[PDB]
Amino acid sequence: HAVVVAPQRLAEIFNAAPAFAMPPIEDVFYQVASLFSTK
Amino acid sequence: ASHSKSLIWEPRVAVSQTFAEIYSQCYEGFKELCHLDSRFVPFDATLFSAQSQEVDRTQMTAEENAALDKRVDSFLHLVGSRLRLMPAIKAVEWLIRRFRIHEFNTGTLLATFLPYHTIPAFVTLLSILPVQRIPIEYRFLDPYIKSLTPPPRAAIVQQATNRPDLLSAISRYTLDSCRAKQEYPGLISFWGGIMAEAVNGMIDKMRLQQIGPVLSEAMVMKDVPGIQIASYMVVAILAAKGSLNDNILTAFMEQLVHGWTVDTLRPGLVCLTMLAQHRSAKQLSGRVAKAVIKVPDLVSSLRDISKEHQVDKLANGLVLAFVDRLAKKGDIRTLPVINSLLLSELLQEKQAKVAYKALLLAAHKIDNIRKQVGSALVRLSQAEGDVGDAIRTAIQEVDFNIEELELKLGA
Repeated sequence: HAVVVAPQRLAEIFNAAPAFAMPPIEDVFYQVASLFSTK
Repeated sequence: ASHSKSLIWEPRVAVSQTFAEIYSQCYEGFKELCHLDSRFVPFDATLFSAQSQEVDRTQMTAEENAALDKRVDSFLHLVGSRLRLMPAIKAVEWLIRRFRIHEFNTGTLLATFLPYHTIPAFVTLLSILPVQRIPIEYRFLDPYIKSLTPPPRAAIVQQATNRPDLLSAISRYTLDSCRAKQEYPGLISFWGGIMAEAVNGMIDKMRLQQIGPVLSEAMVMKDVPGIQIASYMVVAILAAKGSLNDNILTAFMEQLVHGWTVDTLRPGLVCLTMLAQHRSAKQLSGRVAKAVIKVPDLVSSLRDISKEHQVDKLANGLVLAFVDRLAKKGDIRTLPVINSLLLSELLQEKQAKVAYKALLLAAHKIDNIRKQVGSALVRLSQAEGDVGDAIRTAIQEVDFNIEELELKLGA
């Protein structure tokens, strides 16, 4: 049942660089999915 | 007049320029873009041809304008990957000076520049847009137009969170790019982060059938893996925050496996673990089961994923889905799948136990095939470790005797 996450924590992931200089979308996916994990 | 608006030359210089001057300087930027990417070469006969220096838009019919609009929109999608380069700015400059695309195409122009909203060029674009033509969904940019400073990324996020028409506008542009194979990494990452933060916002505040069709179309762009994966992010967050019911969780899973490819296979898999983890129903559909067992060494793949996520409900739903298929068509091909999944140690005790009990009644339910299911029942009851303990306790509780089967299978 759901996950409690702070909007600041999801916002760190997409503020490390401008869109053009971000890690591959695969690495960003893993970060985000790990932040919303059930354990 | 309006001739002084320019991305490159300051108003005092730009007002005096002839179209020949502008053309010969901007044309050099376009031919440098051609040397980098042949897809620009078609436009050498239309938007950037010699004839174009004289073309007066106001003398075109309503179709001719609409055809010009389409060529311009197409070019904008193509040039979007190179707006950090001066030759790209020079090519856009030509379209602005000669076809006034900052008047007739200002929505496409703005969306093209939006992933670059932190570079000086973006503030320079803002400084020449005719405000009267900026679409409603971009008027949150008004304070940055007056102060001539870059909009922080949290302004874009917060407007897209609160006003779906910007979100819908970023998405539409991104997807038209993908469909036209004019996408580029920065566009995929930008739409991904805006869509993630926004949808996380949209739900966080309310404690969504407008972005449904967008996620679903992205999940099946086999030629654009980045868009597929980026939509896996959003679909992850959605499900991971109690935000969806069981029937729509299933349709996302169904759409995921229906469009995934080898390049998206691992992120798609961890997304499937999250989707099923928040289903209240236990048994996954047939379509997902049939597609998930095509992962080479599925068991070791979920065990790798288990060091960050919980895999037990994907695992459980698979076994029941295959047990159910054996109960209903007596297909011995399910027995290797059930067996390797049960023994995987990814289920939990009571999951295994109802898995096994359900397997027993599935055997009972069909009227050789009794030989292999019986033998599979027996092999499982002798398994060395925890799963075997559960399978045995489960056999005690059901008042089933393996032994007469053990012996009847012998004879």
